[PDB]
Amino acid sequence: TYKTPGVYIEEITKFPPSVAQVETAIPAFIGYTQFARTKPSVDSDDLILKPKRISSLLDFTTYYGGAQNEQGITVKLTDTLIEGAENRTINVPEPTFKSPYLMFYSLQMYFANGGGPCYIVSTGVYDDWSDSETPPTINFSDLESGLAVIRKEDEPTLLLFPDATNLPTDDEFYSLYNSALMQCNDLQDRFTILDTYSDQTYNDGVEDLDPIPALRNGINLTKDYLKYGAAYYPFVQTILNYQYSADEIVIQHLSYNPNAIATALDNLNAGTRLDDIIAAVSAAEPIDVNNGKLNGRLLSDIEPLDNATYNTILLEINSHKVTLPPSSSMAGAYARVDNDRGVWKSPANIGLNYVSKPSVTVSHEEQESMNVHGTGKSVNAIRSFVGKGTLVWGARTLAGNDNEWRYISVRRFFNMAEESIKKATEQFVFEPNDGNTWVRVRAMIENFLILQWRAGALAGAKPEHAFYVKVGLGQTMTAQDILEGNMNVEIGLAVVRPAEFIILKFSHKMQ
Amino acid sequence: PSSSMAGAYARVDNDRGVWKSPANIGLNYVSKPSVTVSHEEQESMNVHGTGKSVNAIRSFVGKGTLVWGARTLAGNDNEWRYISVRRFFNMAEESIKKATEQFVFEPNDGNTWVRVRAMIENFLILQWRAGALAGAKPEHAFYVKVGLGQTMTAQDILEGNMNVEIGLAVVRPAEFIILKFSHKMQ
Amino acid sequence: TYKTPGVYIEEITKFPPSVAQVETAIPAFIGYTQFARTKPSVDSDDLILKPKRISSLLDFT
Amino acid sequence: SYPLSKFHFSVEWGGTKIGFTEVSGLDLETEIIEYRHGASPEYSKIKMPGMQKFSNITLKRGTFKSDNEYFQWYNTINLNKVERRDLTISLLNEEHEPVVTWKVKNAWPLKVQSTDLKGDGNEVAIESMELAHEGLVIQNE
Amino acid sequence: SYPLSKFHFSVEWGGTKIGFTEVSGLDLETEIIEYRHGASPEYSKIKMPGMQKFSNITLKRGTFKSDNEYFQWYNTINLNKVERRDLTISLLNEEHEPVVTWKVKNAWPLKVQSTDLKGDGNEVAIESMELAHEGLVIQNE
Amino acid sequence: SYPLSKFHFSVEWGGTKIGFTEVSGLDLETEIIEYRHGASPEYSKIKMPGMQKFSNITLKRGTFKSDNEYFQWYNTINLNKVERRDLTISLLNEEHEPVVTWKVKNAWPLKVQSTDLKGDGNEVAIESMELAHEGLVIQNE
Amino acid sequence: SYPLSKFHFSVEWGGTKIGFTEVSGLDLETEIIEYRHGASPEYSKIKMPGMQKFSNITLKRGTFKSDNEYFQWYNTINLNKVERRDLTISLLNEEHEPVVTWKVKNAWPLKVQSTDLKGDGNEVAIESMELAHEGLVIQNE
Repeated sequence: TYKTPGVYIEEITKFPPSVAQVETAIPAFIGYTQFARTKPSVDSDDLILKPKRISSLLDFTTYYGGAQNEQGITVKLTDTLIEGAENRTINVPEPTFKSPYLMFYSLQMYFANGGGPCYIVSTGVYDDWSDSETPPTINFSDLESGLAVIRKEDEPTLLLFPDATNLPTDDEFYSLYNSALMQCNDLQDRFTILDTYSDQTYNDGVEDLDPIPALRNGINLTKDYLKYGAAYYPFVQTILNYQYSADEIVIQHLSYNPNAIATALDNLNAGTRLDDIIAAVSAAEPIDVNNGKLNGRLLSDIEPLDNATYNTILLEINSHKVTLPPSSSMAGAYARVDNDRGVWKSPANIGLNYVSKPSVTVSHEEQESMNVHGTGKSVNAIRSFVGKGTLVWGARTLAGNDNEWRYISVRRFFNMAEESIKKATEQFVFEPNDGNTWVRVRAMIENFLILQWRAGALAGAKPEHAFYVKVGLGQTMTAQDILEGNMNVEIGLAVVRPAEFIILKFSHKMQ
Repeated sequence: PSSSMAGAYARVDNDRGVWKSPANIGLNYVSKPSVTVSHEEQESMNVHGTGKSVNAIRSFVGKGTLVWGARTLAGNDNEWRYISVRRFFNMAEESIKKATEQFVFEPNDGNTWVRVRAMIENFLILQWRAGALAGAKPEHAFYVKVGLGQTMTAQDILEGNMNVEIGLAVVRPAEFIILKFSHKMQ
Repeated sequence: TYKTPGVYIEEITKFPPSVAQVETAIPAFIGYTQFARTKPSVDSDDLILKPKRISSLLDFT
Repeated sequence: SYPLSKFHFSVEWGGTKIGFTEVSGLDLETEIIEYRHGASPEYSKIKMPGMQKFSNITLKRGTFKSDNEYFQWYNTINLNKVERRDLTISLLNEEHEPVVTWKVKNAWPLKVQSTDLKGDGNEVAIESMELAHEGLVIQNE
Repeated sequence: SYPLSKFHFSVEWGGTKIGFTEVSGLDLETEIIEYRHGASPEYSKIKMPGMQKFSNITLKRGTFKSDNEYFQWYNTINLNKVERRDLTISLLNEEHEPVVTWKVKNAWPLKVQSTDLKGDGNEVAIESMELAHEGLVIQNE
Repeated sequence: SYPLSKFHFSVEWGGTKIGFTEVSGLDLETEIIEYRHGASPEYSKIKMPGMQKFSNITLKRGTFKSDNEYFQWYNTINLNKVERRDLTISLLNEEHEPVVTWKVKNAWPLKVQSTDLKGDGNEVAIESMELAHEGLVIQNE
Repeated sequence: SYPLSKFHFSVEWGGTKIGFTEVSGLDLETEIIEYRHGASPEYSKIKMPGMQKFSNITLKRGTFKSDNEYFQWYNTINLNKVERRDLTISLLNEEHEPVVTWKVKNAWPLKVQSTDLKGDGNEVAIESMELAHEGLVIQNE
């Protein structure tokens, strides 16, 4: 609210914004938020299980809030002498206890990589911490509820779960993904993006398990379901920071020349209960033989004592970055390819934005079992290339040995074409079932396919070699279908598949 | 020394520019500092636990009385500890708002957003050309952003607000030079 | 760490430094060191089996 | 799937009106530096970029009663001083919003040309202006 | 809401008549001075205004019995002396009043061109004059 | 694989500005001593190096309001005394960093030349200076 | 941010008029003294300032009826006596005020040159003068 016409000046720190226009790659994201409201001034959460469409990160923030503050950051400062000179080191370790809520960070990566409008489904709001070593948990039943809700929406094409890797067990994780694949099979218009449970060996509570075999045994559905999704490995390191407050951070201070107790006494000595405190404290001077002046204080309480320490520590805290599963980055990448090259091209050999590096290095030889395997349950790799950065390498589905459906771009092209055609055919639903209708429907479908051919989506020198459409009594329908009100239309398409291998050969030129 | 320093600030802005530190300046009409400050005595003036730095006036042989040091009262501030950074920003901000006042009662729509953006970028290009900003090309020196879905929402359009975001790459000075000597040998 | 602006003087003995720009001849060297760390103030050796790229002898040290 | 047309546009130049009949000269150009040493197996030269140039911009409009702006801007020239302006040229969509924008730095007028008069001149009197400038940026998002 | 036409006008030049067939050359022009110092980050030049120029003015009319005025004015030239005149050119409204006026200082004639003759020349004999001058001011209120 | 261009450079001479229009005279020269004794089978001379010379350096810049530095340096001459300076000339890359540096010892000015004035002189007023020095070292690493 | 032009100036020389076509010769020059003793490790000389010189100043103007001033000043020479004058040359701004001033002490004329005559000489008759002087000071504040 401003009252005087004119120009106002503010000073802030942030990353610049990014938006995009996307028609064919709209994801839904199911998970936890800070709050969920329809108006800025309400007495409750209005949107907990209500899908909402968001155009940009600002719209998200407006109704759902930001990230949860981390409560696992500690600081250790040590004072020593070098040939009689003072020298100190400030060390801020990576936290071992982190907030389990990743939707905010996930969306930042999505928009950074070119994503457009999307659907948000809340499952609840962020819970609190029990202690500095005891974080909130993720409730499996809340994610199932959100999935049941999105099932009633028509617009979404991709399904993602930003907080699935934080579920208490791997069994719950795999169960959630099996349900998502089954939903895609029943609706015939969706595709899922999958992560491993962890990018490192995980502890089952009874055994040490390797993440790739884990996922392969975890997802046990057949061909009909596997054709509707794909998986990526490893996790990636981003350039995003952590959200925190100096009020929650405590400093340990060690010194070659201790003075924590003496400091407390000088201040305490500066009524009956005050005397008891001082005596109790002075008794400890013989005990403390390691701690310096700042030991035990919070960052926000030492700035006036030494703002060089305060500022140095904040700078060190800022050097720690966020690590994420790659699924939201891939949803972003899918949108970029559809806009620049088309849905019929493979979503691979794509650079990712805001990625420093893969968390795990994958060698050439190590990928052979990821691309080709006896089970067909292929995994695509994220790899670092010299002079190029982090690229998506490979584009197969979870049915990698399927002669018709092994490539992602074939499955996605068909889903697109099928959706567009049925929208076009709905205008004829209550028309008479006769020759006049059969001709109108056929002509409409062929015109659509001619345009797809003209744009280079279909194979063939002329439309006659790219597709066919058939309808008629004695061809696709019988007398019984006419009596029951059925209409049968048959369509066939010629679709182009990519090359994967290039072999070079060298020799010594001779006559 | 405060009136002498106001004079000195004006000289630097005219000969070198507002983005250069107001230090290593000789003062006119000054015989000497009233109190001598040694090298060691200044260590606690430039760097201190509270950040409340004090600049020193010192006498140099063959040079006369010089201004030594150019920090603000927030000396441990990673963004604002130098005087020349704070002053450069105040200058740039004042010049830009004078330029934006011509658009105050214009319609809040795409045609205006484009005109405002273009005007601001032209100003910043000239500052870059003159050497005030860091970067090989303007693309590395600054950015300007405005738009619905980027800086504004539907609610801002309804209330008549317009949001413009600007970022700048600014150069900071070196303070210490260390020389090392040895006996040359094969 | 220095606190007063100005020129400091030190006296040392050493061979002068040398650097070069090379694109086609990058070696790897495998062996033992005094320590192996990513930061000057750590409680352990961080880099024992981690490859690192070095531009000059000062970076190595 | 279709290209843009060339007849719906606007020009912001600091004047009262933004409608023009014709706009031309929005060009960018770079010089070439050539080289060959005597021992080369090829008998042609290697090329690299030199210094940069910009073209002058021409604007055309119809003459209207009580609008003397071309003259008034031109008449701000005083020995080496002139009022310099930021020139924004934009190609519009069906909502009358910008699609393609040409941003021009530090423009001022080299020349102002008036209309000819004819006894049988059954047409509109058109005036024109030629502008110097120091740089062009093209935006199409 | 409509622009001015180009066929109703008059010229005051000190002669007996004010009707002309054609008027052209009412132009203004300024020179450019360019500069670049070697340390600049930009690889192009900065521009500023130089000296000013004016174009010559051409007037065309039909030949009439007993009117020898083009010649008589031209014939006032005597070594470096000539009769100089104030030339006023005006574009008229429906009441035959001025709308746009071009004011020209110190004019005199550089050349007078006569008509060609043809056996099958079924047309009007047109004479013309070219004038030098020292300055132009444009008024449109 | 490509040679350096000659238009992006800077000069450090103790003045307020480092931009110049033109720099020339960065030369090195050695004398020859010749000899032949009468009994030699060859009828030509043997050659060896003599004493060394340096050329004067010329700097050219445009005249600006309130900058009188060429004059002020020249005016430090007092019988045999003058302010001597270290002159550093550098050819720059795309990051505006040095590539080739010419280091000049003990420079001072022999002469300062002002601009000519012309009534039709539609151009920039350029001043120039000529410098004496005691030695040149060339660095290109 | 822009340099000064070279066409707007005035000259005060004690005459009735201050307008000139051309002004040149505003130079300053110093001699060099060189030295080397035989034991020096360097095989080149050390340099220091010598005595000073000034150039003559040339002024050019068009010939006008009844103005004989170049001649009248020249004709004040009588054996070793001459009228000496203070010469002030100034480069002007847009308000016609001084920007850069050249101050010249004790000037008098060495020579006066008249115009050539030609039957087909379609141009202005220009006279010129060359002046001796004893010193030049340059002011630019």
